[PDB]
Amino acid sequence: SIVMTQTPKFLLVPAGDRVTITCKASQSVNNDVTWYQQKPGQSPKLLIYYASNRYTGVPDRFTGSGYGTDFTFTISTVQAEDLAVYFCQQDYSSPLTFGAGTKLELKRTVAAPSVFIFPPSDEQLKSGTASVVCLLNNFYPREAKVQWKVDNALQSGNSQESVTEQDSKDSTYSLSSTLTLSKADYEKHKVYACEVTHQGLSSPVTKSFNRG
Amino acid sequence: EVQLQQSGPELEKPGASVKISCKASGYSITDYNMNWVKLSNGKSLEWIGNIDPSHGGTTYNQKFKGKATLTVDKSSSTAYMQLKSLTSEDSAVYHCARSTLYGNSAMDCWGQGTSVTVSSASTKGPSVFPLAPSSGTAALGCLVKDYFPEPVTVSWNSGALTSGVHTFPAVLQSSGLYSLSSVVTVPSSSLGTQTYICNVNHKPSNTKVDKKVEP
Repeated sequence: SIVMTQTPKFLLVPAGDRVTITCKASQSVNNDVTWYQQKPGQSPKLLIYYASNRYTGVPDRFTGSGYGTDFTFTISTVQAEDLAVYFCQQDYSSPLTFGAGTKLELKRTVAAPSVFIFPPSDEQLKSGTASVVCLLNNFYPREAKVQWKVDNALQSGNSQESVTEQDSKDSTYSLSSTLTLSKADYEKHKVYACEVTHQGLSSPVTKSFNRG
Repeated sequence: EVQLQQSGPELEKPGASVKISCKASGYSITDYNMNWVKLSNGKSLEWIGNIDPSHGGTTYNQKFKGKATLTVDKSSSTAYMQLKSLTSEDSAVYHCARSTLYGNSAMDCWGQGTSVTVSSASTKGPSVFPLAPSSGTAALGCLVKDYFPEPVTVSWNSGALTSGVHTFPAVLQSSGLYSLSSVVTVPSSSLGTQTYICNVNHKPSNTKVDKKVEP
């Protein structure tokens, strides 16, 4: 099949910057190139067709160009809402094939997380397990270190975390970490703490509670 | 007013089959081609094939011949894709999307996607626990624990609350079960005067839970 080679794989720019993405077809595909945008949690949307035509309703900051093998897609001034994977498609001949995508990331100013801790609910405690949740909200950049401590003892192997995609309005991330203990173990300790290290903080922030 | 409405998520055992539907409204399905595409976690989008809904002709990507069968029920304006002989390689999100009948295949309207998980593990519905706000912005949430397969949906206040919501990617526990949290930040002043309820749906287990999150 025809291979579409899309570069770069990732772009990181502040709002207002221009970007150009490239797709190179492995053979001539004339003008049979389409560009789509896929925002987090949404299906792809059509932006450009026949290489250079904007689809109805698409903002004029989006353009495309090319004929033959070398195709580009340009955002003249990137906006926060443009956080998305952009991908090209050829339909010169079957099968339709797609580039591997370019993830457009928004650079914004450093923002320290707001840190919140949640004890297990009494509802969960009835069931025999205890989940403690630490939330790091609306921070930038994405890198962050979360350490769980129970009665000042560092925990390992009993927590999991995940991070949202960048927010489409403020360009921040959030992170949720869950410490999972048996109810019996939870009820043998007092102080539950999550300690957060992040480039927006001058020293680590610890949020804690005393069981009971 | 054009919409493509796909059937819900499905858990299937290896070796089984699944038939995904894609109902067209706001236009006549026979006026446009219908395409199907696959997206596996951490892979590139792949085109499965197309169908002319008016007269039924099909083109398949050779990679999917013997795996996918495309049909249309004109009377109900519904396109179908049957996936046969399922393996873990078929776990993915599948979309239908329309394009012109006689021209280019720029896909201008897409269905919402259908998640298919192929696994021998049994379905399990989640438990939903409050993340209660406590000691001018407050955070609260719901913990959606121990379900299989993905996905779940979470809304707040029946969709009336969207600002400040963060629903996190699920994590897979050693038990083979997923867990996720959904949080929202709100004005502290609202905790005694605004109700906060998370609405959780895990369609594969027919689980629907509304949980009030009390300060």
